[PDB]
Amino acid sequence: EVKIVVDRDPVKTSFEEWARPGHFSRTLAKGPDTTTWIWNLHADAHDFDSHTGDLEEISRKVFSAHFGQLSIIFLWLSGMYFHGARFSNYEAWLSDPTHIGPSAQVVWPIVGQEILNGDVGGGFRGIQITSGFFQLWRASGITSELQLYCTAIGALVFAALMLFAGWFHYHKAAPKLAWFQDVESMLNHHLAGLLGLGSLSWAGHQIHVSLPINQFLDAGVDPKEIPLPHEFILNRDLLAQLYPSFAEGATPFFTLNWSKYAEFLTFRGGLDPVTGGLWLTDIAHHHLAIAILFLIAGHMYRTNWGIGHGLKDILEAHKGPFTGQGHKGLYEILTTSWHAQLSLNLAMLGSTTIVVAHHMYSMPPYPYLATDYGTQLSLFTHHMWIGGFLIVGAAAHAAIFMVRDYDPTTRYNDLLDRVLRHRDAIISHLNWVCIFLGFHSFGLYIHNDTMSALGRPQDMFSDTAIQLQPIFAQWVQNIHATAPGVTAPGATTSTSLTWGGGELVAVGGKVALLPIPLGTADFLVHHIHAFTIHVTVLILLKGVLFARSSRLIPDKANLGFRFPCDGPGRGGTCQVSAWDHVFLGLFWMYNAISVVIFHFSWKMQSDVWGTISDQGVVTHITGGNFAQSSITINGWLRDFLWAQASQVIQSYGSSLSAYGLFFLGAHFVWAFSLMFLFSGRGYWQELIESIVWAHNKLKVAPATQPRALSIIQGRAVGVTHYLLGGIATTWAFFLARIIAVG
Amino acid sequence: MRDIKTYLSVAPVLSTLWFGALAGLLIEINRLFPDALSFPFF
Amino acid sequence: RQLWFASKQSLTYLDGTLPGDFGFDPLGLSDPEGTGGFIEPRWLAYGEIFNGRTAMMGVVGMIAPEALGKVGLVPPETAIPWFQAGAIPPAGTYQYWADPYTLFVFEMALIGFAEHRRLQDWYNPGSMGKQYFLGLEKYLGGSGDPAYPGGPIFNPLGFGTKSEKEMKELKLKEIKNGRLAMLAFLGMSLQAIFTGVGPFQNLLDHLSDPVNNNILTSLKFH
Amino acid sequence: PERPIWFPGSTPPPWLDGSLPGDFGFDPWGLGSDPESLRWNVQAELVHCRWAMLGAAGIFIPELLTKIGILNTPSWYTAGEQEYFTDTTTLFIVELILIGWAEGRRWADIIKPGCVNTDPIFPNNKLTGTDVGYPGGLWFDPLGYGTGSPEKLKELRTKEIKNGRLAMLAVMGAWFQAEYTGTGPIDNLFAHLADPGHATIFR
Ligand code: CLA
Ligand SMILES: CC(/C=C/C=C(C)/C=C/[C@@]12O[C@]1(C)C[C@@H](O)CC2(C)C)=C\C=C\C=C(C)\C=C\C=C(C)\C=C\[C@@]12O[C@]1(C)C[C@@H](O)CC2(C)C
Ligand SMILES: CC1=C[C@H](O)CC(C)(C)[C@H]1/C=C/C(C)=C/C=C/C(C)=C/C=C/C=C(C)/C=C/C=C(C)/C=C/C1=C(C)C[C@H](O)CC1(C)C
Ligand SMILES: CC1=C(C/C=C(\C)CCC[C@H](C)CCC[C@H](C)CCCC(C)C)C(=O)c2ccccc2C1=O
Ligand code: SF4
Repeated sequence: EVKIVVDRDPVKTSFEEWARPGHFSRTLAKGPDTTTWIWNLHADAHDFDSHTGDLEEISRKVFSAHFGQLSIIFLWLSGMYFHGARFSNYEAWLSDPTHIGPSAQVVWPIVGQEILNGDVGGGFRGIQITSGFFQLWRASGITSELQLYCTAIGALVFAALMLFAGWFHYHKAAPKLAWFQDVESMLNHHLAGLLGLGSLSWAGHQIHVSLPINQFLDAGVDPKEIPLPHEFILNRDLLAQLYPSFAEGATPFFTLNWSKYAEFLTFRGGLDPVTGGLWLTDIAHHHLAIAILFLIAGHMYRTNWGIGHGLKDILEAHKGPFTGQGHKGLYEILTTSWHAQLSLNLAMLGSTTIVVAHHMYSMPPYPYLATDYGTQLSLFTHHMWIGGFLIVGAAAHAAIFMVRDYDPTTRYNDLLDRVLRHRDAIISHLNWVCIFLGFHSFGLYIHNDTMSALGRPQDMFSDTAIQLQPIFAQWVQNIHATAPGVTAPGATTSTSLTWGGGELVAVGGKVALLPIPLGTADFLVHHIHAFTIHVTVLILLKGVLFARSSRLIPDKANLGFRFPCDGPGRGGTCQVSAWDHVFLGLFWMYNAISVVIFHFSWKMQSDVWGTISDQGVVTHITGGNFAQSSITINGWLRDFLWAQASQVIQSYGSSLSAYGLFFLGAHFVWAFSLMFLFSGRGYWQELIESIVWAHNKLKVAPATQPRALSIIQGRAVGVTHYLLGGIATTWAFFLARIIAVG
Repeated sequence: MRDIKTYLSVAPVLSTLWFGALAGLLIEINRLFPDALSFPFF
Repeated sequence: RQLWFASKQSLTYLDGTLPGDFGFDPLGLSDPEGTGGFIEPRWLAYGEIFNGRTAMMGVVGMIAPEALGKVGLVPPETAIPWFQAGAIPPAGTYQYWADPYTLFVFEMALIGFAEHRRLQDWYNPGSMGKQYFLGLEKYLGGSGDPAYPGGPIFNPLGFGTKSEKEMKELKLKEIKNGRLAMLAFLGMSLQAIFTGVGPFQNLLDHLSDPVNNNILTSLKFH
Repeated sequence: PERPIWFPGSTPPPWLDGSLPGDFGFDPWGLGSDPESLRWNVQAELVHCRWAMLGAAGIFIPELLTKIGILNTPSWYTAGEQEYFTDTTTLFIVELILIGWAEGRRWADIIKPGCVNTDPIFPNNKLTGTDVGYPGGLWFDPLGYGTGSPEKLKELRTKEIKNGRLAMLAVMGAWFQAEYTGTGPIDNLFAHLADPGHATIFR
């Protein structure tokens, strides 16, 4: 059945191994042969799979390790709440959120660096933040420095709880294997307990605290006089003075007269004109609706009583003619291998983060988030990068599974077999498309640029010339605009304001949203994204399929997951290891994402954001030039890189100086990485030797013999810096630009 | 007790302790003799 | 051996030798296959009897002071429903010889001596009658059963004088009473949230008017 | 072995065996797990036992006697700020030298027992103590009182540590009380005597 059998004191808490570096691995433990040793110490620190050969210990280590990862997050949260309480103009920000920048960092004045303390207003100074906590603390009705302090302590305590918990469950009472593999109950609790009861509890706090309090601040009152949140929960008559449905108590909920709670549980849609965010009634309803759906879904898989499904039997009924044995056997290979689960989870959590970034800019959920141009740009950019990386990780661990855990004599699967057998078709067809999109997406930009350069602006691809109208997006925009009429009679308005119809929402002389048009200039760039996404898929997919064998090397599996090459024979076999396919994917992931966050930044400044006249005419930040200048490659140079880098470049001598330095500093690191990617090891090894000789002359030759980095480390350092230089350069480019213009 | 001291003697832990002390010292001197473009004693 | 809502798992280990047994256990807890901490069938039994005993004096104090305020010679000042005695300030309080939070720490220290020593005898039988404790060591060794230490300080006259059946009969009475009190205290609470007029009053509300039946009403007030 | 333990019924650590005066088997973190650190730490606890004993005498006795009207001593808390016959700095400097002399020689005895006990000037002034940390001699035992049988010194030394531990808590008592209460230690005693159940940390 399903029970809790654990062990007692597997590994004794002691400090011995803390003074025996490289104890975990048998190879590393003998000592530092050369400096190659101190690099292999960290490269194999967390690879629990290579230390031991059984699933039980690997499990207990990953289970306890997560507790550490969970603990750090709490400590990270604790600082953010603490800092917002002791070093912020939050309470001032609650008075005029429209035109006082959120600041929650203050620097010590040592070497003149107090120039960084910007005049964010509100009688305060400091680094203007952009993570947008302030809109999060207002949407939860905090309205006090004291309440930000107590949660900071509460957040800190849990960190000690988690960190303690990690210790307890690896040294004192560690679970057994049978505990881990019972994945029906695993899903059963997470769906009902974590996901389900998480929302319902939160839908609680919104009903009794965030809603009635924020309804005071939105109504307009000084924060200091809002009765404390435990007054409503005690004095039930106060909730009556706003929400008369709270007189009858919770009995309508029990008599199915649910249309009595219509005051604070609605289906409005749209955005709030006062605060530019969603209607907290909808949000209040939303988590409640989600709560029920998850909770019921929790009760599906059989755990201990008669009722419930069997995850094994579900996978063993779907087998088709084209597919053969179908999903039989996938239960094992998804249960006796952590690298399978980590690869599968990474892709979904990777994808979801992206969808988060597409929704949070079009349905602004927190109050006074819409007119916070510094926040919108950062939050959209941040989760794109997070979403991009995690997807690449799903390729690496899927590739690792093919090399280490896959075995067609015991863990045999049929679908994963058929997929292997026709892999030549899969890559070649994906190869042709990546070429097709390559010619018809970039080429149109090149042809546009050539014709424009020759004085033929009537042969370019644009709205004023040969036209390419996205109709399919223009059609679906139409449908969502008229959905409130027929196909969703409950809704008062559309689910957003970017649908091809409606009206803008103005908050304090700053546009929240308005219908986003889709002309030709948008059609091209959407087919750029379809191109770089496909190419990135090609590299990672090729790595996963060919991680065990190919027509070049027939025994690549025997060489492991990350090996440099197989020598210069057969024409040259540099970079055939699956690790080097993900190594290549990173650049395209860095390429796909970068154009997306360029596309978002220009489209919103040119077509959406911007001030609004008192009369009613709207003037966007860049004057609406995206629809004409974004179709020529030179256009992306003049009017985006050259014209929107002005603020970062001349940011010297004012609080935005720290961005001016990072802008340069990130170039230096980017250009630095090239030394590792372009060159090779055998040159650096020899130059090291001559340097080593001079130290022999003066007797200062070390005993950990100097060595050059290993082949796959020269690449690993090469890509890491390149990514760090590329991402940070955009970081300093964006924040300094948007903070100055809005 | 011996094992704790040995661990505290491994290279990375000394580095942060050593450099941290060095950072504190330089910051203090710049707090007391700031701008310091020349050495005007002799 | 009367069984209530038994289960195949339950009757593999609930042998009935433990007093208060009725073979009711559908959540895998007392299962002896899985024993880390706090899932030992002894410890759970140890926590079962203690919680009951705390309930057996917790319940009576949860209805004594107001009901004794119904006729008794208690001056009405210290005759109050239990939740307004001072435990829950938002329900009310009363000014005792102290001011609160000094009563707490005093209480937590006095409890600390009895509690921790009460814990050690579970870890190390007979230990608490070895180190000097101002005399009294002759008793604090216990009889070897942590839940039933015995001794002239704990079992002064001595019942269960000599009869295991009686003791088994007695301990059966001790748990079923314990279960009765735990549920009862859970009654005095959930009544308070909904009724909000005090425990013993809420029995009169159903006495003078059985048609009250606050279930159907479900009005909430402090 | 069967000596009283801080936590009765617990198993004391092996390196604590009751030999040393004041060994109630208390070392949860094992700071004295290895013999050498124990040896040094024994000294550390010993001297800390003597300083606070004077400090407890230094704080409580004058504040007591000034609370009643017999004298004029101010608060120990602001005792440093007061201006005496010269600047504080030089007196501290003078304190640096002279203490460094004893804290120098004491240091030599610690690292090398028995090599410091003879007077550098008048060599017939040799000190009599044999145990590290117990100098003996006519300066520090004007009548002996340390040269006795065991089970008496062990009693006496335990009467020296057990008081010292009582001091170190008390002076840190006078420390934190002066910070979050506004008055001297004796007031914190009396205001706790008028309403013991009300006037505490919880104001
Ligand atoms: C600016 C630099 C650059 C360019 C142009 C390319 C171009 C290409 N790379 Mg690539 N790559 C680069 C940098 C670049 N890479 C870097 C730095 C890396 C390291 C990370 C990689 C890593 C990499 C990998 C790993 C892969 C590619 C792939 C591809 C090809 C897919 C795109 C395609 O088919 O479009 C078609 C070609 C173009 C759009 C180029 C412009 C052509 C224009 C439209 C017209 C050209 C003139 C015309 C022919 C007239 C001829 C004139 C006559 C006189 C001759 C393409 C050839 C993928 C591939 O080949 O598989 C599909 C692939 O798997 N590259
Ligand atoms: C409390 C203290 C040290 C306490 C140490 C503790 C608890 C450690 C406990 C543990 O390690 C063990 C035991 C075992 C581990 O396994 C467990 C833990 C728990 C980790 C030192 C105080 C030590 C206190 C001292 C030394 C006090 C000295 C007083 C002095 C010097 C005099 C000061 C004055 O001169 C001024 C300043 C001003 C004048 O006006 C007034 C006077 C008073 C005259
Ligand atoms: C068995 C099983 C098995 C399966 O498998 C599953 C399931 C079924 C789930 C399970 C079940 C379980 C259960 C039911 C349990 C319960 C318990 C309880 C209730 C306890 C209480 C318990 C309770 C208790 C102790 C209580 C106590 C109390 C007290 C002291 C009181 C006190 C007081 C008073 C007087 C007055 C003042 O002024 C206040 C106060 C202070 C407040
Ligand atoms: C530059 C370069 C090197 C040389 C880089 C080396 C040898 C490592 C860089 C030196 C590091 C920083 C060691 C210095 C840190 C030591 C621990 C000493 C610390 C002392 C400091 C506190 C001063 C390679 O080894 C290499 C290998 C493969 C492909 C490309 C390259 C490559 O491009
Ligand atoms: S160049 Fe390097 S990677 Fe390529 S074959 Fe030679 S050794 Fe291998």
